[PDB]
Amino acid sequence: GAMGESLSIYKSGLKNDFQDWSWGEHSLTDTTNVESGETNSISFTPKAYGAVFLGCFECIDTDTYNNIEFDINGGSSGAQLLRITVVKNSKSVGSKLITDLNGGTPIEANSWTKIKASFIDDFKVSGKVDGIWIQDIKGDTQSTVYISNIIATA
Repeated sequence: GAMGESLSIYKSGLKNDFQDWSWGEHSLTDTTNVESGETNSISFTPKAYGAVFLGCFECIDTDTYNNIEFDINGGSSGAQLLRITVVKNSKSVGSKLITDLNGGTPIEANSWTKIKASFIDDFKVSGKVDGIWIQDIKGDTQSTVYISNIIATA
């Protein structure tokens, strides 16, 4: 009813027709660091500017969902340097630093952090969005991160 809409993208596996277009090293079925109540996470070892990229052509209309959200675990080290990018019209149209999205704090090691980004507020993007990616920006290898509960929200 009046409860705002949500669209799951990954909840212990891909949902709602989203597609794995990732080019970095990752697994969609990591079972070593899972949130309570889930069975799998995406594991991602950020390196060589790889990224986890979840795609669904024009599936997210900002007239229905204001934000993109995910839970991230910083693994052994935390504090990974990552860029979160939104894709519209088959091109990247906006990016944000994960530390920025986390209020200026580097993501904590060994524990799960909610990451919220607003399409208009954070990416200055509106209309139909084709996907989101989480990209390594260090090149040099970073400790493995875990991603869970990817969801589009009003």
